[PDB]
Amino acid sequence: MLGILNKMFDPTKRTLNRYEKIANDIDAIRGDYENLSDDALKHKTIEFKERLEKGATTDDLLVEAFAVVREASRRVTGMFPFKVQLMGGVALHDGNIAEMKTGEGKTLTSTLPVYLNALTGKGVHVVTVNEYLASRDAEQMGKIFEFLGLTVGLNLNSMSKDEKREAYAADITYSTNNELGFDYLRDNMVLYKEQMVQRPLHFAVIDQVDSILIDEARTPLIISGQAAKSTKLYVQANAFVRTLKAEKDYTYDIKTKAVQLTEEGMTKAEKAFGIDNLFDVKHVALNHHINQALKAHVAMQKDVDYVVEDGQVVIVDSFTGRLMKGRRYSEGLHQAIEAKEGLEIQNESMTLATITFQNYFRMYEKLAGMTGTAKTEEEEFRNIYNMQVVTIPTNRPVVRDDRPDLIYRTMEGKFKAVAEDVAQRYMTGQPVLVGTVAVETSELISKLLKNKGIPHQVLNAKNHEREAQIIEEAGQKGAVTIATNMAGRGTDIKLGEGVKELGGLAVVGTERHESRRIDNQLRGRSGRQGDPGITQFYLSMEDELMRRFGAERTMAMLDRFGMDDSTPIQSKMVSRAVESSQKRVEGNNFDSRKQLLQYDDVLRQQREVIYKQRFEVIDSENLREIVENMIKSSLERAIAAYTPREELPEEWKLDGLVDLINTTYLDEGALEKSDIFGKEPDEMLELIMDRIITKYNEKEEQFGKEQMREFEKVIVLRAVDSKWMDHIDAMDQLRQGIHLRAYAQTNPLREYQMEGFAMFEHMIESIEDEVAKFVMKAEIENNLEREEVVQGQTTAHQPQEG
Amino acid sequence: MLGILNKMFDPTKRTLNRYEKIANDIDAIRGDYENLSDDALKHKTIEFKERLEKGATTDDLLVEAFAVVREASRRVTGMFPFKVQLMGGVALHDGNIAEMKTGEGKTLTSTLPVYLNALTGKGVHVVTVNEYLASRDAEQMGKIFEFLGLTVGLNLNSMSKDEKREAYAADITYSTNNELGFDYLRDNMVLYKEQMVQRPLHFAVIDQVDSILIDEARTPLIISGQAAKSTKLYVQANAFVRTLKAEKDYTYDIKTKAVQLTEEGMTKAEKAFGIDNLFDVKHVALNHHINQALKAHVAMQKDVDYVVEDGQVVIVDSFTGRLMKGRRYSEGLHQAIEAKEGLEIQNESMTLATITFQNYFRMYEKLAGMTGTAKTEEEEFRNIYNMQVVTIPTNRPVVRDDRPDLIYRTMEGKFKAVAEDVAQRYMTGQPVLVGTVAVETSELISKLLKNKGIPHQVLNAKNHEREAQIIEEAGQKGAVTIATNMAGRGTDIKLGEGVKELGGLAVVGTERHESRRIDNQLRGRSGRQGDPGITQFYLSMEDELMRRFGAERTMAMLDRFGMDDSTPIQSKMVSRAVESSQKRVEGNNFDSRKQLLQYDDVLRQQREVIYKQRFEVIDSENLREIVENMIKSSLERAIAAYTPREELPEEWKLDGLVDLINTTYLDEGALEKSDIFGKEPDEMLELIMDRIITKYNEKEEQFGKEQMREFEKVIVLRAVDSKWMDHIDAMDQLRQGIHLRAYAQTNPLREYQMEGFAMFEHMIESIEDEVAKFVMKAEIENNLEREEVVQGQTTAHQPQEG
Repeated sequence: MLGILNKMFDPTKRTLNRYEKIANDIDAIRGDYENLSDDALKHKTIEFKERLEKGATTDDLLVEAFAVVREASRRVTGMFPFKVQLMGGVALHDGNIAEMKTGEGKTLTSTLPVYLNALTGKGVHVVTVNEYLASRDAEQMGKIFEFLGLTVGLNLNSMSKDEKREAYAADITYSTNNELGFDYLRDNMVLYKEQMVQRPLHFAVIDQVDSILIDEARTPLIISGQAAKSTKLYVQANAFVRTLKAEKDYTYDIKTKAVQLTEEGMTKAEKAFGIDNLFDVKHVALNHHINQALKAHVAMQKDVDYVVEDGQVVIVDSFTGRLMKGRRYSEGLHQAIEAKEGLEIQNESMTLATITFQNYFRMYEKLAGMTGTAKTEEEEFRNIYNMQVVTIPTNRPVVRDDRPDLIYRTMEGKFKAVAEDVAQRYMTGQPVLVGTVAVETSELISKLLKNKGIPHQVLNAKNHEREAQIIEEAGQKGAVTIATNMAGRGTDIKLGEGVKELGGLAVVGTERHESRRIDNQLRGRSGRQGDPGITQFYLSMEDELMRRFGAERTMAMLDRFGMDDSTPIQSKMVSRAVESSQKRVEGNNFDSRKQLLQYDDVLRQQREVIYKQRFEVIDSENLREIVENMIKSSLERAIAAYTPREELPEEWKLDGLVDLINTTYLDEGALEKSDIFGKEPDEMLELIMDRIITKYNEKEEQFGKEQMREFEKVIVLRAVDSKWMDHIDAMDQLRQGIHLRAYAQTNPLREYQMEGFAMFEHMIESIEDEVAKFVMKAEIENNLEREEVVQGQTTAHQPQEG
Repeated sequence: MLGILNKMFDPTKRTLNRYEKIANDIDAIRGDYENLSDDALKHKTIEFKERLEKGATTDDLLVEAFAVVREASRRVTGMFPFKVQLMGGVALHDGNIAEMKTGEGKTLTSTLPVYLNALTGKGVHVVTVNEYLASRDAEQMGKIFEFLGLTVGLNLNSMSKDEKREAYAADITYSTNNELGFDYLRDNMVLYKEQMVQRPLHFAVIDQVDSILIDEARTPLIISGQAAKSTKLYVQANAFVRTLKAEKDYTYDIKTKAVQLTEEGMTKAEKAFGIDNLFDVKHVALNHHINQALKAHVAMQKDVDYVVEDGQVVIVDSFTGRLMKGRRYSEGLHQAIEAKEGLEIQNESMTLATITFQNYFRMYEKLAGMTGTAKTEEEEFRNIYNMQVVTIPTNRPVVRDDRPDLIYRTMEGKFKAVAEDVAQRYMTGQPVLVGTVAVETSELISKLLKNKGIPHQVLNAKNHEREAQIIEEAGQKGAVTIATNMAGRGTDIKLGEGVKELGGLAVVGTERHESRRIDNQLRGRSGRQGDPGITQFYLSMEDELMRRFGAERTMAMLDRFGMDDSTPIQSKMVSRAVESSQKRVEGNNFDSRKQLLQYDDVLRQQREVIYKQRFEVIDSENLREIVENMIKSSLERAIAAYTPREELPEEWKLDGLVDLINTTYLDEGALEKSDIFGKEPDEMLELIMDRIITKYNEKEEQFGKEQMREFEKVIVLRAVDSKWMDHIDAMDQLRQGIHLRAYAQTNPLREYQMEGFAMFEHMIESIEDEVAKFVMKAEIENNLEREEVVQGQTTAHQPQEG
């Protein structure tokens, strides 16, 4: 765009001057492989690998790497990529959104960077919108990879707990946006390291970037499993404890705990009727379920800590004592009070793990994608994925008829014109693609021409193979196809035999979409490789989008000027209007996702903290450093809670502390006032620990030298997992709670952060506390297997919208 | 923080393990300079410079560079920096916020990175909050720089249109956050290249980063000058034109122009009474002022293009024909209609240039800052300045009494306790710093102890030197200082002779602030270098912050428990509450600034486009490539507007186009229908240009071979500037307009973007159009000097708040 306003195309100009050159270097060395045996070529792949760990960077081999591919494809598929293709390739390697007009060869272009990167067995994921496309792709573009001697694994949800590891092992993997996503999640529920399917996320290449990264990313991904019909044992806990109140179950107010060790009259009473002798196994199920109820009676008082109404037990802040915005007590204490207050114990289906697509594709060390429409939603990327959109030239200059919209006053009147258009287009033998927006509108224009005497076929998503198949012959002489919302993305329409002369593929848009791209993709279904074609979008004045944009004035002045009598009518101050209005829709959808990501952004600061810590455990040589560290961690909090800010120097309730450490870490009569009397908190913490460790040793010596590990791993998993799943649900709960009652000075997103982080902190401290206890007071029996933390059926799904 | 929740300190841990090591390498080579002549040392600075353009990177010389400085300071000031200091230095070089507890030696620490970076004469700005501090600093820490043989220039608004260039020339400059900001702006009003004071912004080092980058950055910086009392000639235009309607002033509807060339009966009529013969000089003032009025009558119709009310002439959209959100017609056409419609021609004081601090400090290739409090507003940085906050250790471990807040029921009751505290603190001879929040509160506690019989002194910002001076002796035995809001930032309080034993500096906070930092800075005024001290914040239940946080419940339960009888009272569920509430305030202020920056972010995409283009002109060898390019640019729009989308192939209103190009680019009878008849838009544009250039040549040949340049530069500046200032005001206007009437589907910030960019586009096209015309139809006379674009007085200022 010549003129002062040209400094905007500058950020991409120097980048296009580059890529165009790089592409010249590849075509410059097209001899080094032109006449060379398959063997040596195939061996070039290794010469490369060898050069890599020998100092060279992936970039250093780009020119050649590509060259070899460009060559290999001519052999495998008879296709020698065009400079543009080579250009798109480089872009993809640089980690950008390569926008190449729908009709070039992205599936091929992708081979270049996916290869140059895959040359280090670190993993390369090529993600597609659906399993079919992803399948087909892998097979066809695979031969190229296999030829250069590279393993290519496919990844579908139908593959086994064994197949998928292999598929992910290959140095080049094919999958869908969901599969890769859900796996990441299932990989963090794993009880045994080897159950993890994925490898560390390296480099991703997204085909149809818009669909996957934007559209399909409006809602989050999540796994969950209903809660057992066990609304039987919760009350039992309440009924049991409702008859224990005494100093036979020691309470606590400095640390607010209803511990249980020297409460033998209780730990024995707990055994009213169950496997009394055994602890470890069904004690983690009871204790963790009983204490939460015990604390519901002795610790949590009624109209002071929480409030009750004809709804659920609402919480109450200390300061302004205001009613919390839909929040519950974690670790499963909330529904323990519901038993206490009798109120209906609301049992639901809690969440297990979750992440936003936005956050997923940000994990891979490097990310990139290809499509023919990105500029539309260009700032979305740069902002959320720090990716730039580089628009790559077209193999051959475009000479297609992008006819201006034709506005109509009568809705059911325009269709008569559209239906007629296809009619004559057809009669001349020229092909036609009538794009619609809704099924109701596509079937209407369907029967609308049935009575017109024209053969046709609608596009249903019965299976993308079925759609794809139709599209194939969508450029032949009798062509008349009805595509709902672009039923075939990947499968490109090849002009029919003779169509070149009759004119081209006449694509006619029924209505107009909300975002320019969805119809820019349609409008682009013609003009492949300089092919001649005609696109025309018909637009009504009753079109739901007109009513959505508030174009009532324009609807008036149009009836005030006897216009509704002259069927067709073109106008700038209406088409340049329907676009500016679309931008507003595109600007809102972006605000949404940006609003969505920010909330998840809180979880993603939490997930990693638990995931790295969970994985670290799942896969570890020695686990004592972990477990111990957590203990000393739970001990500081304990000691510290008994030594507030100079409240009576050596006159703290020391005699009490000893009673806590004894019946929580050591044994009924271990620590003595004397052992603490006089030393500062620093010394104390160290001292109390020295006996915790010297005691911890007896465990490795007594019950097992290495059987200990398997003993630790189970309690740290049945803990970390038990709580986490609970917390993840609490977050995916209060997020919607706050949305309502919220007239606080700050904004809701902030409170989420605020209160959220606090919650996250209570769980961590809880995780530690529980861990520190069992590793000590829990003696091993027979069954020493890491036990799951959720009953049977667990589902994988992504919300439709909301 | 030992425990599972330790993975949060990991991002900074590996970074601190590093810097701590780097510091060891410097102290490792402390011999290479320990016993070495001043000459060789001073020469080391050059050995370095020599190594740089010889391949070495700034980092490569870090260890040594620092070493030399560490050494040089021991010589200059007798101070040999501590490892921590060396550590802070590295941080600052890496482009981070070095948070070093208030009391270390940042002003010294800064020397290290400011030196290592300044070793390439690219410029290094060390910005301070006020001119004094910035002054003092430069002098004292300058000796170190001068010693190593480096020029240090100071920068105050009191320096001349010549002094400041020098000051900026030095390889290490000292200034204030405003000076540097305002200069950048004045540097883009410059008519003659050499009037620019600054050099390309290289590396900045901000002392008191919070103050400058955050606080002082809540409001934007801006320059503006009232409009002439010339509400006399606007109406004259209206009165003049109101008697011309005819085909003697050719109108246009395809391009909507009221051009003037072949309108001799008009260009002569224009000369009713003024320097008739002369054009160029007062014609740019008239024509640009007359046509806007002429177009107000012939082109802009009344109740269709714009609406009129008892207010200003509101605009009206084409589509929904809704009332624009406070917008005006740029280039000065808006108030031309006010003449036409008689409505009061609202004359104000328009803006000239403007930028947000946020956007300023982002320009420097690298940025960094130092302070003793950053973690508080930590995410602010990482988010807006992509800077990390690295908390640097303390030279010596801190052993100071951070006593817990003391809540009081009676407001005027707590002061009696506070006033008494200082009283006994004083009587023992120990020093005391009573920090307040408002002047009214500081003077109260002032007279409150006057009647108590205690000597003291309040802190007024009469001049930071006066404040600083007081602070100096604020650690002596009779010390009793009243600081409003930290009257002395830089000047640190050195413990008095003997105070070490009496205890230390007892800092007592009157009230509590909104953001924890402002009082974390206060609380930090003690404990310098492990010094012993006591800090105590007194807090009332009537404290304006309590009322601001909504702590009424807590106010109740406190009177419902006979507490208001026991004067002092400490509590967690109140102090840990006043903090969480403060975070909410800090989270809002951030949202504000983030909201502010985003709006400016639109301008900063516009400023650079005009600034680079303006500077490019201001400083150029040949200007024909520019001017021509703009012409061909204004020509495409012209030709194009006459050749719409296939509207009658060769049957465009061709005969009309010729009439346009003739009386707008060439001459009354130049272009012919024949010359265009048959060729496509591509050919036409090229053809029409070929005569525009071959004609353009006659200008260089006729009036001047190089006098042309000075002819171009004036019209391109009196254009680009005239419009820009107008546009910048329009933006700084409609921003507030939209804020009200706005129930559109999209959010206001979006509309700003939307409509803004559109406006920006009309100005650019206008800039070009005007330029293209004058370069042709304007003949040179005598005065060929670049003329200013604003009358006299122009002010520099930053809004208090809003």
